[PDB]
Formats: sequence, C-alpha cells, structure tokens
Amino acid sequence: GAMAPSYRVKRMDIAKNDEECVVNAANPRGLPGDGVCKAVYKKWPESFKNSATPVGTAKTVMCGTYPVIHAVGPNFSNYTESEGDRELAAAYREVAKEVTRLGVNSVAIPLLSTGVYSGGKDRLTQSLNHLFTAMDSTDADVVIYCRDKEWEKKISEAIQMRT
Ligand SMILES: [Cl-]
Ligand SMILES: [Cl-]
Ligand SMILES: [Cl-]
Repeated sequence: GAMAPSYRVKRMDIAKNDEECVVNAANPRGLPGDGVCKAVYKKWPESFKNSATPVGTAKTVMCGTYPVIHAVGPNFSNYTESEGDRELAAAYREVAKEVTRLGVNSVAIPLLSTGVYSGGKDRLTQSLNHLFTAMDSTDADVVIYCRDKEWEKKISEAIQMRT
C-alpha cells in the first residue's frame, strides 16, 4: 500500500502517467477505440491481447510487467440512466478488485463514461463519485487523469472537499 493513500488529479495524457498501473476506458470488444482508449492502444498495444470483457467489468492484461486494467463503462447512448448508473458503479468496483489483486501502490484512472460514452451529458460528478465509492477502501495512491481545464478544477475541488 501507499504510506498515506491519497487522491490527486492531473490534466494530461494518461499514456504519460507516473503510476504503477493504468486503467483503460475500454470498449467491450478490446478494439483500439478513441480518446483515452486510443492513447492506451498506442502506448501499450500488447495489453489488447484478449482484453475484450463485458460492460461493468474489468480485465487486466500485462504489457511487459506493466498492468493495463481494461475497465468497460456503459455507453449512455444505449443504456437507460438507471441501468447505465448501475454498470458504471460496477465497472469501478471491478477496478478496485484488480488494483487490490495486483498489489500496486499507485494507479492512473480516467473518468469512465465521461467522453464518447456519456450520451452527450456532463457525468463528471456521477463518474467521480462512483470512482470514490470503489477506490476509498483501497490503499493505492489514485491519480485521476483528465484533459479539460474546468474538469481539472472541479475534480481537484471534489478531492479537497473530503480532506
Ligand atoms: Cl499531455
Ligand atoms: Cl468514454
Ligand atoms: Cl476531461
């Protein structure tokens, strides 16, 4: 575990992370995709060997010794708000199990279902609160990655509020 488990936010490409493993915002079919998924595919293409996994699940594949946790959040274009919310909570619980099992002291994690799977809604709070619910009982240092300047400020505020 980390000596003082923390949450941080960085506004940068998660493919450049400084952590012991990465969570991919994956698609169910283990395809290269777009956004975080495409960056992950460019950096760690070996991790897409048999990475296909259902919505609401996480599947880890090693790129050398570096673990890539493929977490499949729901596409809110396809799911009801109710069913999407349940699958998004579930994907993050499966990320917490994998981070624990791997014994890492840090993890780089994007906000699942906040991009092309958001169904054109702002889901920062929804996705961030499911991330906290899952990861709060883990002792890894968690570093949340984003690209938008206003999102970085809101994620930072939400982290500081609890401290
Ligand atoms: Cl960057
Ligand atoms: Cl997304
Ligand atoms: Cl963002």
